[PDB]
Amino acid sequence: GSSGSSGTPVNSLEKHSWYHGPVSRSAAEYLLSSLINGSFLVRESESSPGQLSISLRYEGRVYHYRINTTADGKVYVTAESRFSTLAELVHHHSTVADGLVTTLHYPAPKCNKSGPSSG
Repeated sequence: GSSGSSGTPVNSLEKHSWYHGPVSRSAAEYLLSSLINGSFLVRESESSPGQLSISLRYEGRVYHYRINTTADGKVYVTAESRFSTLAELVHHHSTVADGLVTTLHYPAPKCNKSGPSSG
């Protein structure tokens, strides 16, 4: 038996299931171990200013995808095409790998769409 979940007053900007705010490189790899061989999460580094990365576990391996940046300010991890924003990067890919190791299907567990209010 294991229970533990209560609402907090503190405000947060981590809605997306895959998005897990700032997470230590290790934290990602480890946490992944607590999931199937088809989970993908998005961690964020502290040192570097706004440094995201998509690390999905597969066949006992963690594929890192350092999101690139264009002159303007777009994100896209591939050499076939480009994307406007991140949401589209993961959304579009979710359907087809288009280069990635696999198709982002399971971003994060206990995925919640409707939650409490906060601002």
